[PDB]
Amino acid sequence: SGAIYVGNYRVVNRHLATHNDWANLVWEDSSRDLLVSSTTAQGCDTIARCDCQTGVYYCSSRRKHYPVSFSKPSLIFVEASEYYPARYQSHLMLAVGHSEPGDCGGILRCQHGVVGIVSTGGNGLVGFADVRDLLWLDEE
Ligand SMILES: Cc1noc(C)c1C[C@@H](C)C(=O)N(C)C
Ligand SMILES: [Zn+2]
Repeated sequence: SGAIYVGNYRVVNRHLATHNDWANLVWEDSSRDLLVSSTTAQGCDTIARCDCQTGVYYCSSRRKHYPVSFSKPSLIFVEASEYYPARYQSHLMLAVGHSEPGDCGGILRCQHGVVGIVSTGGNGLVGFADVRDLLWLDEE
């Protein structure tokens, strides 16, 4: 589990979005595994605006933050997980590391701020849903 809290937005994995998220929906994209809802209180996070390929991510199933190198966001085939069938996921970055289903929502961060959240795992990789192209998160 986990979210990004930027401005008056809450960014979550689409598959973990709550009824309250859907009732306060700003934007959602199944192909990216992302959903954004509106918040009453302002959040503590800053979104990275950059093309970094190194950062640190939180792994809940290890209680640890790991430094990783990761691929630029692309269209990637993802094998079946407990929460999605085998399918293409867009705007996905991969790194070598540990990820189980419950690790979804852990932040990946670089020197510029939050890059994305954990969205995929298995076979020794961790996949992250990018948010650095969602420039509208920084206003309004
Ligand atoms: C799909 C997809 N996933 O992440 C990105 C980025 C895209 C959309 C578009 C920018 C694209 O296809 N590129 C450059 C790979
Ligand atoms: Zn960066």
